[PDB]
Amino acid sequence: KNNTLWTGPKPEANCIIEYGKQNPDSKLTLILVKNGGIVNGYVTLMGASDYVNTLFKNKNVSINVELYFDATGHILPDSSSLKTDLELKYKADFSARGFMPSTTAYPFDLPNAGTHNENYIFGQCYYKASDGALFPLEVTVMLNKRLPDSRTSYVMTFLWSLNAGLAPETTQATLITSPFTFSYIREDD
Amino acid sequence: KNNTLWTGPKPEANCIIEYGKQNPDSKLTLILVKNGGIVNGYVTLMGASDYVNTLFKNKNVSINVELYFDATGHILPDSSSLKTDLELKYKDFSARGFMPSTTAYPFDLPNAGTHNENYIFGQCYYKASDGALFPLEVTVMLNKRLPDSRTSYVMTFLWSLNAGLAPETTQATLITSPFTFSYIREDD
Amino acid sequence: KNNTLWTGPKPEANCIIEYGKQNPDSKLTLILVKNGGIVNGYVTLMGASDYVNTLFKNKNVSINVELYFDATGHILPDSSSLKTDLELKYKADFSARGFMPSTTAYPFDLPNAGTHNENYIFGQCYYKASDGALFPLEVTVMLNKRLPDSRTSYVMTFLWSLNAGLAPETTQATLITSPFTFSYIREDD
Repeated sequence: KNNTLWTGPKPEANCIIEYGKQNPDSKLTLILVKNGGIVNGYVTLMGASDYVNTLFKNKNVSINVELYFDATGHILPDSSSLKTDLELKYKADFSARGFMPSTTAYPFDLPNAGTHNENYIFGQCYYKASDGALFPLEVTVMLNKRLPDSRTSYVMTFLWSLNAGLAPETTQATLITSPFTFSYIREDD
Repeated sequence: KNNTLWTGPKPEANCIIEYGKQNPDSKLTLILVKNGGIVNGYVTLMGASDYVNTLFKNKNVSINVELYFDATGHILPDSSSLKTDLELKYKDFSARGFMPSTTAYPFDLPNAGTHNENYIFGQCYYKASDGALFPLEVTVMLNKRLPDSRTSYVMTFLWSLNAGLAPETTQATLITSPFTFSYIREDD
Repeated sequence: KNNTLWTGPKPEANCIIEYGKQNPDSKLTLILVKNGGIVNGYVTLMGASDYVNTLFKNKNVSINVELYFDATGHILPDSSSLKTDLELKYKADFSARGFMPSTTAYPFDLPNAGTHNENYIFGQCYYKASDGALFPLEVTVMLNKRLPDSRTSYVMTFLWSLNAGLAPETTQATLITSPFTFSYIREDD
C-alpha cells in the first residue's frame, strides 16, 4: 500500500543516453520499493536506437543515466536522463520524498569539508551477447553527492561499464543490461 | 501476512537433478517474498545422493532446476525438478501474485524475437572440503519458453562451475551458497 | 511497522576492530528489515581511528565484526564488536527474536558430527581508494555455526578481505566498505 514508485513493468523509450539527442533512445525500467527504513531498487536498461544498439561493437563502453529529483521526490525531466516522472503502482498528486536517498546517510559534499565516498553502491550485472557469450558490467550507483543545479534536492545516477578483452558484438544487437538490484537508506515519508 | 511462498526453511529431499531418476536426490530451498511490485527471491541447493555429492569431482559442471507453474501459480510436479508444491508460511488459494510478470518477461513468439530481458545473472559459491572457495555462475530464466500446453509460468535455475581444477577428489555434500534475486511479479 | 532493527542511518563510533582496544574505533551501519520469512540486511563499515584508517596501507587486510545476541535478539556488548544494542526505527522494552538467523536453517555444529557449511553467505563489496581506484573486498557472513559462551543464543559475523597485489593507500584515508546486502531465513517472531 503506497510502497512502489516505478517506470512501469515494460516502458516505452523514456530515457536519453546519446549526448545532444532530443528524443528517447532507450527504455529505462526503474522500480523503487519501500521496505522498512530502506528502499529495494531494481534497474534494467534496453536500447531503442541504432547508436545505443551498436555501443557493444567496442570492448570499452560507459553508459550513464542521471536522475535528479525535486523536494517531493519528483523527476526533473529537463536535466534528468529519464524524461518521464515515476508513478505509484496504484496511482494524481503525491509526495515521493519517502522513496528518496537519505541526505543524512548520503550527504552533499561541502567545499573544504572533504568528499563523501559512502554515497556509492558498487555491483555487477551482465550483457548476454548475440552469440551467447556473457560479459560482466561493472555498476556504480551514486546517491546525492553533487548537485547539477539550484533546482535539485536528490540525486541518483547509474553507470554501467564494459571493460572486455574482446568486443561483445560485430553487428547491431538490442542492448540489454541484466536486472541489477541494490538497497539504500531512505528519507523520511 | 500472505506474502511468503516457500519450500520451508530446511526441506527434505524434494528436487531431482540426475536425468532419469524417479525419486528426489537434492534439497531445494526456494523462498519467494512479495514486496510491492517485485518478488524478493532466495535459493540454495543441497545434494542428497552419491551422484549429486560427487558432481564436483569435475572441473566443469552444470546443475539445472526447472520449475513449471499452472495459472494459479502452483508447481506442476510431473514436469518440474521440484516434486512438491510450494506453500504459504501460514496455511486452497492463488499464488498468481508470486509469478514472474508475462508483461516484463514475455514468451518468445515464432517469427523474429528472443526476450533476453528474461534472464537474471549473478554469482554464488561452493566452499570445498579443503576450504577453497569456488564461484558458481547463476542464470535464472523467467518465462521465455513453455515446456507444454499445461504450463502458464516458468522459473529455471542454472549453477555453472567452470574451474581450472576440480573442487573435490571425494564425495562431499554439495551446497550452493544463498543466491538472492528480484523480479517484477504478476497481478495478485 | 516494527520491521526495521538498526544502528541508525549514520551512527557515531560504535564498533571495535583493533584487538585489545577499549573504546570504539569504527562506525558500523547494520540494518535488518523483516520481509516475510526472510530478513533483508544492509551493512557498511567506516573507520574512526588512525589504526583503522591506515589498514589499507597494506595489500592484505582482514576486518572482522562479531555480533552475539541473547534469546530476545539483543546484542551482548561485552563480547560483540558492536558496543551499542540495535534499536527499532519507530518503537526499548521489545523482543527482536524475529530478526535473528533461524537455528533450523543455520544450525550449531555438534562435536564429532561435521560442520554446517549452509551457514555462510559469500559476496563482494568495494573500497574506493583516495585516487579513485576501486578495490574488491571479499565478504563472508557466518550466522550460527558456533557459540562464543553460555550467554549467547544467536551469532552473526562479518569478514571483509582485501587480497590485492598492491596497497590501496600510501597515507591515512577514511576506511569505507561500500554497502553489502544479503538475506537470510529469520527465526519465529
